[PDB]
Amino acid sequence: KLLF
Amino acid sequence: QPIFLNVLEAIEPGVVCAGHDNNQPDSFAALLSSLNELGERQLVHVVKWAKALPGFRNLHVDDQMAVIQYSWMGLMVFAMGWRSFTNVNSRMLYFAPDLVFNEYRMHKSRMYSQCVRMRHLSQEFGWLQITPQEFLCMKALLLFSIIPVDGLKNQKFFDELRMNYIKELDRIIACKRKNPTSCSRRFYQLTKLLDSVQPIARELHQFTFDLLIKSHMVSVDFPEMMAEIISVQVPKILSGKVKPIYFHT
Ligand SMILES: C[C@]12CCC(=O)C[C@@H]1CC[C@@H]1[C@@H]2CC[C@]2(C)[C@@H](O)CC[C@@H]12
Ligand SMILES: O=C(O)Cc1cc(I)c(Oc2ccc(O)c(I)c2)c(I)c1
Repeated sequence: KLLF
Repeated sequence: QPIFLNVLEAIEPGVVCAGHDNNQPDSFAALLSSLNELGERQLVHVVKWAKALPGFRNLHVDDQMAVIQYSWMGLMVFAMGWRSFTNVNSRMLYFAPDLVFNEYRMHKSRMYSQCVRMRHLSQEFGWLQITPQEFLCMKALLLFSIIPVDGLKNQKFFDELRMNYIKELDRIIACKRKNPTSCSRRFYQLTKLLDSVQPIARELHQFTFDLLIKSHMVSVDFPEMMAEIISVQVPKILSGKVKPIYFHT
């Protein structure tokens, strides 16, 4: 996600 | 063959600055806002670190995101204590080069007791003479030390991945000892050292959670992700839906  | 330690030493996160303006008087709002920034920033490295760990990508995509969101606190705290030991010699808490806590800052942050526990944890690295290889393995294990009671999407592969890192830990220990008692007692110390991280992480989860709720009342700012994680994942830990996996009971 957004930061993954 | 040290293939494993090779990987751990290579993917180990470098230095991270909190962006704290050590020009501002140590107030509550300024100190915590900087730790939140540190956490947000340091969270980014944690994500890259993990995805680089042997076998981590194989875990299901959702579980990958969950284990990181549940165990980030304990990971950052464990590493922090290491930086404090190897650096400020444990007298103070080396959070980031630009944010080192002294007795005063510990009081102004409104979390003096927790800082004491962290300093103690930091001191344990000395008492036990934890070698750098032991540190790395233990830290890796921490990522796999907290999960939801219901279980992960693919618990099967998680249990096996966890089991392996543990073997690696033992492997590390039994590489200097010869005695049957020597390697055995060493394992006992570390598995305990690991368990002791949990109670500390749990106090900070509680702390940050309360801090978030009354964040506007105290003028403390939480970065995008830090706010999202503390309000969605942390609550599951505090409510008991997600629980640490302890070695001893
Ligand atoms: C994880 C961090 C930041 C990274 C680190 O070195 C350990 C330290 C432990 C205390 C945390 C902090 C991030 C921001 C938190 C969560 C504050 O809201 C209250 C407790 C703080
Ligand atoms: O033997 C060594 O030192 C190196 C080693 C380290 C690990 I952690 C390991 O575990 C898994 C498990 C599942 C998986 O998908 C992957 I990729 C790796 C194995 I197998 C070997």
